[PDB]
Formats: sequence, structure tokens, C-alpha cells
Amino acid sequence: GQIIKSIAAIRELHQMCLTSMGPCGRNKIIVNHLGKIIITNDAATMLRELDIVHPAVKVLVMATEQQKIDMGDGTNLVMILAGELLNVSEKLISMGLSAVEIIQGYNMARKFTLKELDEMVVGEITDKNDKNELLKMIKPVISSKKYGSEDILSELVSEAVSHVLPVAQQAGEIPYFNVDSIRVVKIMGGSLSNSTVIKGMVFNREPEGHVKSLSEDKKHKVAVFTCPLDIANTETKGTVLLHNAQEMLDFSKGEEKQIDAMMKEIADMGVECIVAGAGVGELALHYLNRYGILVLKVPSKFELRRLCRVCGATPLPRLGAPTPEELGLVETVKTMEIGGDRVTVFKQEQGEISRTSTIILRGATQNNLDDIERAIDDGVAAVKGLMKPSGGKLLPGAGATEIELISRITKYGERTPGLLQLAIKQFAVAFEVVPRTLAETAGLDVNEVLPNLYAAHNVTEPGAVKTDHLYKGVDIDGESDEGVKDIREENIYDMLATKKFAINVATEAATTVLSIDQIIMAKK
Amino acid sequence: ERTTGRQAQISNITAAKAVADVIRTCLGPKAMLKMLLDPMGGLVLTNDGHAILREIDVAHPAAKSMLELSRTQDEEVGDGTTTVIILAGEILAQCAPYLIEKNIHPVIIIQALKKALTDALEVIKQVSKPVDVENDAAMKKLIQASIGTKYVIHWSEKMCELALDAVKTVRKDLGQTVEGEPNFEIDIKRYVRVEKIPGGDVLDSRVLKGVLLNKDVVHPKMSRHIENPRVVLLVRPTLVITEKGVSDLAQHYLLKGGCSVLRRVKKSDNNRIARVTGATGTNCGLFKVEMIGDEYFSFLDNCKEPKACTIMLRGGSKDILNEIDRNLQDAMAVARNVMLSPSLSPGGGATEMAVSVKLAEKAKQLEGIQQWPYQAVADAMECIPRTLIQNAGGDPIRLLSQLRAKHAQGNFTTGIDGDKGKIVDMVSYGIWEPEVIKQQSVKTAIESACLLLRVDDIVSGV
Amino acid sequence: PKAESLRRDAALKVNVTSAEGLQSVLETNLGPKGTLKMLVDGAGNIKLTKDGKVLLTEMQIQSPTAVLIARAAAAQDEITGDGTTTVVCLVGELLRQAHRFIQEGVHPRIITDGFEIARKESMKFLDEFKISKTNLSNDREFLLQVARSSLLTKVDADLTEVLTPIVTDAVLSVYDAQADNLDLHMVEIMQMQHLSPKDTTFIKGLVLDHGGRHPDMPTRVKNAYVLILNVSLEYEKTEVNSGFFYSSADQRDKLAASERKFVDAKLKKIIDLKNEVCGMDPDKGFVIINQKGIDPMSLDVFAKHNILALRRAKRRNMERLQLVTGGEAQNSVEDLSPQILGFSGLVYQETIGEEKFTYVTENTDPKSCTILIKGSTHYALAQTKDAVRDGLRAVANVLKDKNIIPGAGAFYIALSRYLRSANMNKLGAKGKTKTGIEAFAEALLVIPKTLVKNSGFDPLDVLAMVEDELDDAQDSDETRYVGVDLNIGDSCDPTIEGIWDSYRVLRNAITGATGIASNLLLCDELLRAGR
Repeated sequence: GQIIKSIAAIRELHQMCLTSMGPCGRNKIIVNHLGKIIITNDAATMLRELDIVHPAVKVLVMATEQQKIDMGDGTNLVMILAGELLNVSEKLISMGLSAVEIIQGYNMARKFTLKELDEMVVGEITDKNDKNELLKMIKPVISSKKYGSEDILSELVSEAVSHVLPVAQQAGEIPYFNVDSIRVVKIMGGSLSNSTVIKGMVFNREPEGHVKSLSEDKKHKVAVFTCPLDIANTETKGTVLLHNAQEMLDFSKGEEKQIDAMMKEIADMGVECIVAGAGVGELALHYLNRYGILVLKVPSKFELRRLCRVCGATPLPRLGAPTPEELGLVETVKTMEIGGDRVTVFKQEQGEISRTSTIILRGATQNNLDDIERAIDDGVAAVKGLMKPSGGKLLPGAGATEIELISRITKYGERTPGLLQLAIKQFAVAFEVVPRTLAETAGLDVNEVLPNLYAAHNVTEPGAVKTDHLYKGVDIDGESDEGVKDIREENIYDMLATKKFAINVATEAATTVLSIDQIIMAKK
Repeated sequence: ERTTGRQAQISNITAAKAVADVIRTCLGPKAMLKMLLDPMGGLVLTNDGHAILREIDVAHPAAKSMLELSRTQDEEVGDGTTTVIILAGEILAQCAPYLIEKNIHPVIIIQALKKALTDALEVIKQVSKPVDVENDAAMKKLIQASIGTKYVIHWSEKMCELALDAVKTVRKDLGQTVEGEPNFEIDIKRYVRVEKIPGGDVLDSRVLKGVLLNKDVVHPKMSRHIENPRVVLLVRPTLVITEKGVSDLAQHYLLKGGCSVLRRVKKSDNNRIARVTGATGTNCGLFKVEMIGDEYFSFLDNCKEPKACTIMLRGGSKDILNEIDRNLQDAMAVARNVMLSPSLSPGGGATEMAVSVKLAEKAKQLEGIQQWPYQAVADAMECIPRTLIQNAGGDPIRLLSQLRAKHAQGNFTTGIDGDKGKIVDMVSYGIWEPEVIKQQSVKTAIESACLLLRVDDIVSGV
Repeated sequence: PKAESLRRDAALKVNVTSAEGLQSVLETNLGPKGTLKMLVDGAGNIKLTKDGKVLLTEMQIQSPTAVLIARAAAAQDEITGDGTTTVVCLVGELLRQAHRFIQEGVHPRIITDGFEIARKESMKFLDEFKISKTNLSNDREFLLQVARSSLLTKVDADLTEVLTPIVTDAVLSVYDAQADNLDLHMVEIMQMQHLSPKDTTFIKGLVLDHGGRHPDMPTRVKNAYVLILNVSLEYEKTEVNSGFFYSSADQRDKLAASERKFVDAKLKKIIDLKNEVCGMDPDKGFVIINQKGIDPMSLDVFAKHNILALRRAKRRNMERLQLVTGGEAQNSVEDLSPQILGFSGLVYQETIGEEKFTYVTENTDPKSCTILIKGSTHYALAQTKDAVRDGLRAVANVLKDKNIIPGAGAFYIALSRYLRSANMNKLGAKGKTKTGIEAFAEALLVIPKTLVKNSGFDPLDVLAMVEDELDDAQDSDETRYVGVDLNIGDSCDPTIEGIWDSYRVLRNAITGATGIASNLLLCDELLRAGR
């Protein structure tokens, strides 16, 4: 009976995910052995910080990572649904039904579900990229994570997406929106209402110079220099030493005249910003103050990649060769105080449209500060799902999808004769865990909300054409209500690309566990 | 001592389930024998569930309540004792995840079982087919199911005629809308009680209406034929019957009065005399005292049908009549069920499957909290025919799904055969069972299953 | 949520395993080449018996599975009286052959129902295989080899030639030729120690316990009249209460002799009967039974007339003496008639200090027999008695039933061959029935393999020689019976060797072992209750 105990080991981790999806979800504090606390609400990121022992759970963890890499959303739907398929299959194994026909039954039920997803599409996203149109897709992503911030964070995320996207329609050949185009930064102090949207990267460090900001001139030239600032010498060794005091006057004045000569040629070309990836000497900062050149140091090589796609600058392996062809252009750069400290940000005006934006977060809570940082990353991948593979189609969410599939699957159960009826019926019952989870965690009675969900999708209408309301989902209440309410009032929908991809992954996840009747391992 | 919380509900389910799971092999003509280990060197080799359950020592009180149910069910009908216990135990098994894991209130389950009990009886009545209760040749075949494959198979021709007149004697057909439905007022225990007399013949054995006594006339010369004899229990009566003995002094006093003195009469037989007479005896049919079988008899009968009597059994010896006793009583239980209603039900598990199919389709239209436990009842109704499949050697997975699909197309009378092991029709191949057993199996199992869930704590004390 | 298919297998395996231990014990002692088992209680009771039913009564088995095995032989000993060990070997081996089929997923009902189908088909082949023997009395020469089948099993074969004429002449002497029946209760068995078992001889009459003790008694008396004497010859007293009053010891003899005249008066009429009929004729004798005691005064009186004096006779043995001798019981001496005397032949009494037996033998119509089993040790009396009682009951069904069957595994090998080829030609039962018939056919081949295993010869070689011989007999268009020869190791002709088994013994053996072994596999679970 090892296959039964394997489900019980997953059942211990199943209840952990039942308290994740929904508005009742909470982040988990994990103390690493290196003395670092990583806090995230996302389940896929949580599995990376957790050490999995039993390899049977690793199959579900590897299936969860598939949801985060491609579609980036729906990781809670994959893990919870795959865990319920093992519970409904436990009764079939104990009943005497072999696991061979159980696996074959899921393959027939999966093909029947994918064909019905096209007829369940309610609305169609026009991909207008409007600020008001993006509020419908982003709202359910922020929902079931952090409560109360769905109204404020909806306008901040939707505004940054429209800045990095150009103007185009009905063209899917050339991709535009990437996953790195949206960066999230954090700073101590402020609130959510005072947060703004920046059209470019935000630098929270100090300029390290007496020049606070550049002028208002159009098309500022920005040059990225990987070579550090110093007098040109031999690449091999070349350490400056003083044998006697006579050579001190020649070596000291030589470094001052050589650096000043290189900065004069760069300032004449119209470059007001010099980006030095390496360290900057003491005498180099003295000449940059009189020429009015902004001092910027970016030691991280990851930040220079997204900078090349905005202004068009290119890193130069040498120093003192301001090639105008590889220089970048930015409309306006300003240094303002955001969050209590004066920092130099990066933005634009009209031309040189930036392909990367950054949203600044402000708040007095440290725990909820990193919560929004990890929550926006789940919303970034939602924009990627708007492409050709079923980006415009959408399905109603809030538990309305899993309940509606029950009536369609059971209708095809009696149509297919043979032993396949056992796996088809249990496949639809496994969808009942989603509506029960939201009602149990929210404190709603099972004897009340649950029977009203079945009566919402099942009614007696004297006619062939459907009518009344098929959009009624699972309601969290929170104030008062009688029965359930329409989901179309809050406009909470789920994309087809997210739901269709989550079904195929969850189906193959439970297939691997049921197919393994023996596990052989050894100590390390 | 005491069990609180959710652990007490699990102990109540597993108490009656552990007893029902063991007797699963006692159902059907293919039922497998069982072997119990007694402290004495003997053992119980029979497969009868009523004999095995009485010898099993139980601890939890829920199993004790299941034993009392088997004693009551065995008195009503001859067979089907293990069917009630298994059906009542499987309902608690299917309701185990709903009561514990799903956290469903027990009264909701109890209230749903009471609603499903009415729907289960209406489906059986529709599946049942009409039968003629007045046909003497048809009643012999209905009883023959309990005759053959027994020691009485040699007398089966005579047993079907003897069991027919034995049932026809106690039953009386009366009905009207004035005083209501009397339901024939049939009682096997007191009214159909039989007395075994050694000697005679089985074919010549007849059923006499009245009380039979072995005491003869106390006077040597007396009239052995009376026109209108009057029975008096203790006006110038024609007969004098005394419960206790009578001295010889009272013989000459009542001799001139034209009455016979009869002493040594049992007290239990005086209650049945009031039915043929009314004494707290005019219109008495036959007074003939003529000796039959070297034993003096007496005829208390008349021209009326009091529905009370003592059946006189005769045979080749006392050992032969001893086996006829338990065989005739079990045979009349099937014939009594035919008179309770002119309907018959398909055997072999077809009636069990007919309820589960109609329950799942009707429960979907109610749309309420009771809809979930109805699916657990339909699964429990399918375990009775599936249990016979496990004993028939066939695939329990394949034969269960193929049989359920045939109900949506064909009729509900198609059961499972024990001899063959494949899905076949019960009506065409001559497999029938009475409906009264089906009504008593579903009603008593649901009523007993609800009482086991009403106790949430075990109180210890005197 | 508990529904278990784990109830497939249960302690039934232990029930089969417990039967495997009983099989290995009773496999070694089966047949004439078997072993003699010995059981000791510890209180001084030592019995050596090769029969299975006799040993199981003295051993308590906690396992309920082996209880029905011992109870299955209850109907065998009371009807067949032979083959109790063979039935047990068929029940245990059938469970081992079916063990491999249970693990493959075969349902036990088909295994159980398959045995009943093969049992009914075996009865049809049994009527053709049996041979009807006539009821004529000239078959005694043929019955000698048939009786050796039960004798050679329980002994070492050295005492078989001694007990062969005794068992044969015991039943045929008291049995007139007709259907009728035979009664073994009239044959009494007595035992006396301090002698060798090879001295066992046949007794035509009845053996008496207490013999006469006196040096002048005649040793051999030919043509003597047996007379039942019911009056007590011991000391008697006056019919009314009185006492002995004597002043001197000489006066006591006068009063004591007054009560002794009642006995002496009856003795005068007894001695006159001897001289009345053939008194002086030669080869004549007069013997007094006198079930009651004897006074010491009559010892010298009966010695002068050569009259055998006997006393303290068993009441049950007196009923048989009236049938053997024919003389009626005479209560009073005054009512004695000369027609009361019976008829008898030469009567000789062996002189032994411990006991003295009187031989009633050599009678015209004794209608009774006695088998005297004498041995020095304790086990010699129990072992020989077990072979005689099993021999008389084995021949009992031979004279009643005119059908006879050859033994030495003749029917077990032949039936397994017929049922093998007949299943493929018919195919009217079911496709899954082959598992039950093949297991039943292989379960019948253990008996010929068990007999040869104890002899030391390879059971694989004897199995191939019999199967190859039966194939050549069918193509030769004749009827030749084949059997297992344990001494040589090759096949043998059971008609020439003389090994034969009764029809009723093997009929209830196959039918009895089939129903008991099938009911064992029907047990779903072993329950312990009642304490």
C-alpha cells in the first residue's frame, strides 16, 4: 500500500496550498541557512526555497515550475487540481479498478474538455492596450493575493505596460512585450496613493558628484564606458610607482592632463552623461563637475542590457573614443526626491520610446513591501499571454469555470460505453475542490453556499436556448449577501491561455504518480 | 469509557461494518462456507448467517443492535437475513467520508435516508409484475424455490400440495373501504403452529381447522356423533370440556345430561378454541371421534374460517417430520409474501440495481443539501449484486458497469446468474423473489442505520 | 473511506498450510511399504497403529482445519472400514495442486464446482472399470489373495501367511450361501501374554476364561455332551434363619453337613445322566458348564467320573454357547431332561499355570467363530488386532457387493488418463473448468507416487512405464490392466498378483475426499469467538 501512503505524503502538503489560493492566502517566512529571510506569496517561488525530500512531490514541483516559466500565472490551479486527482483516484484503486484504465480515462476526458474551451469564451480582448481595458485582466491577478490593494495597484501596473508597448495592431510576427520590461523597486517610506509610474529604470543610489541633474535640452547623449577612468597604460601589469621624488611631479601632473584631455573631447561631442561600470578615481570626479556631466556608476551587468534597448547606447571596451554612431539618446533626465531621499531617475518624454519601465513602491510596512514586489511579477506574465496563442479569448473565473465543467463532463460520461465511465465521473467530481476551498477558508457554511452553486448552473428552462445567468461563480461575501452574485459585476475573468495550459500540466502531473507502483532509493 | 469528538462517529460505523464485511460470503446460493473457532473442539460448518452471528462475541454496542435486527428479520421471512445486515452496514461505509471528511451534520444524513426510503419503495413497485394469487399451480412453483435442493426433494410433489393447503387455511380474503384493509391478519407463529404426530402418510396429511386433542371419551358407552355439539371452556350444553382432570364421580352426574366430559386440556390451546367457538359452541361442523393412526382424535372444526388452527403433520417417522418443521415454516414465508400483494420482484440483484439507477436520476432534479448522500445510497444499493459477482468468479469491475448501462436501455428485471456468471434476464430464465422481502430489507436497513448515527457518545455506568 | 480488495487472501492459506503438515506425517505410513507410528500419553499407554483414524482420536489438534479431516473418516470406518489414510492423502494433495491456481487469480468456486463435475464423470467411468464377481463359494482360492491386501499393510508380511487361513475361514464358516449379510459381532477376540505371535491359530468355538484345575481331569475328551447348569454348587444355607450351636468341634460337622445335603442331593441326579446314556460306551464324555461357582468338595467327585468342572463364566459368553452347543439352560436339577444335552467334538484343554482355556471347537453347526490373538509384548496385541479388524471389514464388502476393483493404484492411474482425454473431446462444461479437472487428475496420481516413494524406487520411472504401456494396449485391441509393483519397481498385472479392493471402499473414498477438500477452500475467514 505504498501508492496510498504516497498520496498521504502529498496530502500533508495539499492543505498548505489550499490556504494559498484565495483571498485568505499568506506568505510564509523561510529562514535560510545563510541568515537570509525570503518572503513571497507566490507558490512557485516558495517551492524553490523549500527542500523537497520525497521525489513524488518533486513531480508536482516540476509541474508547478512549468506554469511559472511559460504562462507565469495559474501555479495555484495546477498544484491544487493535481492533488485532488489523487484523492478521487484513491477510491478507484481501493474499489479494485486498475490504474491502467484510470490513466486512459483521463486522456479521454482531457480531449473532451479542451474542445469545450472554445465554446465557453465570453468576451474577446481587442488588445487595445488602453489603461481602462487592462484593468479587467490585471484585477484577478492581484486578487486572491493581497486584499485592499487591488484598486490602487491596478492603475500603477496598467500604466507602465502602455509605456513600453509601441503602436501596432493585428501584427503577431514581431514580438514586443518581454518579461524583463517591468522592474519593481522598493524604498522605505511613503504610501500606496503617492506612488507614481516611471517610463524607465529607477536608480535609488547617489550620483556621487556635485552635479545633481542635467539640463532640459532635448536628446541627451548617454555613453556607457566599461573601462575604468585612469591614465592609459600597458594592459599587462602597469602599476604606477615612485622611485624618487623627482618623478612625482611628472607622474602626478601627467594623470591630470591626460584625463582632462579625454573629458574635453567627450564634452565637445554633446555627451552630458557618462556611465562607468567600473570604479571611478578621485581626480576624475573633479573634472566632471565643471563640465556639467552627470556621474553614474552601474557595476551590475544585468542593468546595462535593458539600457541598450532604450536610448541605444553601446558599451565601449576602451576609453576616450566617443563614437557618435553607438551613442544613445534620452529626451529628459531629472533628479527628484521620491520616498524621502533624493535619487536620480530615468524617464522619457516623446521620442526614443523606452521598452523597459519601472514602478516605484512606497509604504510603511516592510512585510507587505516585498509582497507587492512578488505580486507584480505574476502580473507581468499576464500581458505576455495576450499574443496569438489565444490571447484575446477569456473565460469566467472565481470558481465559475470548474463548476460549469461538471455538467458538460457528466453528460459525455453516459455517452461513452464501457469501463471509461468510472474515470469520467470522478474527473468532474475532482473539480469540486475549487469552490469548496474558497467557501471553507472564507468561513462560509458548506450547507449553504455549496448547494447554491449547483443550482446556479443547473436550472429548468422551458426551451432549448440557455437563459437567466450562467456567470454566477463563487462569492467571498465580506459584507452580506443571499446565495451568490454575478461575477460580471466585478469583471473578474480568466484568460484561455492560462486555463488551457493549466489543464494539460495538471493532467500529466497526476498521471505520473498513479503510474508509479514502486520507488527504489538509496542514502546519499 | 467515553468517546467524544469525531472519533465516536468512526467507531459507530466500523462496529457494524466489521460484522457486515465478514458475512458478505453468506449471500446467494453460491455462498461460501465459514469456519469459526470455538473453545470446544467443535466448529460451525454451516453458512447460515443467523447461526453464525449468534455465536460471534461482540464488544461495541452497535454490533449488538445489529444482532437484534437479525432475530426480528428471521421471524418475518425465512431468508434474506444477511441481506439486511450487509445493506445497513454498507450505507454507513459510503457515508463515512461525508460525515467525517466533508463535515456533514448527521441529522441531514438521517433526514435524507428517510426521504430516500419512500422513493426506494416506489421504484420497486414499478419494476414488480402482477401475479395471480388464486392459481393453485402457480403457488406451487413459487414455493418450489424453497423446496428443491433439500431433503424434501423426494416429497417435493407432495410438499407443494401440503404447503399450499397450509397457507390457504390461515389466509382469508376480505376487503372493503368501510372498515379498512385488514391485511388478512396472518400470523405464522401462533395460528400456523404445527403439531407432529408420528405415523401416517404425507400425502394423506390434511390441515384441520381447530384444536386437536389426544384425550378420548371418559365413558365406555356414549354417543360418538352429536348433531350440534357445543364446546364449553372452563344452559344444558352438549359437551363439557375441563382444563384440569375430572374425577370419576362427575362422570355419572353429567351422563344423564347428554354431554361428554373431556379433561386434561392445555391452557395455550384454549385461546385458539375461542376462534372456532367463541366461548370466553353451536354451528360445529363435525363431532366424529373416529380413531386415525391408533390414536384417538377429536374434531373441533366447523363451516367457518376463523383463521386459527393446528396443522396435523403425519409421516413415516418422527425424524422425517422434524426436518419438515423448519422446511415447511420457511416455505410458507414465501407464500405469505405473495398474499400481501400480487407482485413479484426479479432476483439475483436486479431489484437492487433498479433502485440505484432511478435514485441517481431523480436526485439531480431536487437540487438541495440532501443530493450528496443520495449518491452514497445508490452506491450501497449496487454492492448487494456486486457481492454475488465476487462470489461468481466474474470481473467485479466489468460486470458492474455493463449491468448498469443495460438499465438505461433494457428493463430493470435483468440480474446476475450464480450458475453462469454473466448478465442474463431473470424473468425468462425463471428467477423470481417476492417483493415483501425487498420492502423489509430496505426499510429495516435504513431505520437501523439512522439509529447507529444518533449516538455520539458512549456512556459507561449502571 | 474504507473499501478493501485485500480480503482476497486470508488465513485460508494457513488452513492449507496446516493441512500440508498433516499430509507429510501420513504420507510415510501409507501402504504396505509404510511405517508404523507410535504414540505415548506418558501414563503407560503405548499403542502402535498404522491407521490414520485410530491415531487422530488420541491426538488433539487446535487447528480447526484438521478437525474435519478426522471427522471425514467417521463415515469411512463405519461403512467402508478401509482406506482412511488414502482419503486424507487425497484431501491434502488436492490443496497443494490448487495452491498454484489460487495465486494466479482463479476463483475458488470454479475450483470447487470443477471437482463436483469431475466426480460425477468419474462415477460413469467407475461402472465400466469394475469387475463383477460371482457369489459362488468356489472363489475362496481367489479370496486368499484379496484378503492379503489389508493384511500386508499393517504387518511386516511375515505373519500374513499365518493370519491368511484364519481370516478366510472365519467368515465363510458361519455364512450360508445367499445374499443375506455377515455379522462380525459374533467373532470374539481374546489375548494372552507370555507367548509368541506366530502361535496364532483359528478357533471354531468359544474360548472360556477360567478353566478347571485338578491333576486327574482328562486332557482330551471326544464326543461329549454340553449341559448348562444354572444352580450354584457353592456352600448353601438353610432357607430359614438359624445358627450353628456346637459344644465341641465334632458337633459342628453334623450341623454343617445338614446344609450340604442340598447340594449332594442334586449331584446324585447329575451323575446318573452320564451312565444312563452311553455310560460304558467308548469315546463318550460328560461336561458341566456351571456358570456359577464350585465348592471344593465336588473337585474329587467330578474327577473320578472324568467330568470337566468350570466356574465363573461371563454372562455375555453364555448366550453364544446356546447357539454353538444347542443345549438349553437348565435352572433346576429335578427338571433336567436327557434332551437338554447338546453335541460336541474332541475337547482338549491346554495346561498353563496362569490361565486355562476350554475349547468348544469341532461342532456340526457352531454358527460362531473366535480369533485368538496372543503375543508377548504390548504392541504385538494392538498391532495384530488392528490388522484383523481391518481385514474382516475389508472382506465384508467383498462378499456383499459382487463388484471388485484392482488395487495398487490401478484405478487412480486409469481414471486420471480417461478424464484427461475426455475433457478435450466434450468441452460442454466451460473453458475455465479445465483448471479444476487438471488439478483433480494430478491429485489422483499422488497415491501411486506415495507407494513407490517409501520403497525407494524412482517415482518418475514408474510413471513413464505405465503411461507408455497403456498407449500400446489401445492400439493392440485388447484389455490389459496395469498396476504398480513395489518390490520389483516395474509395472505388474493386478489379476495375476491378486491385489484387489472393494467397490464400496473406493467409491466413498473419491466421493468423500472430494466434498471435504472442496469445503476447506470455501472458508473466507477464520473467526475466534465464544470465550
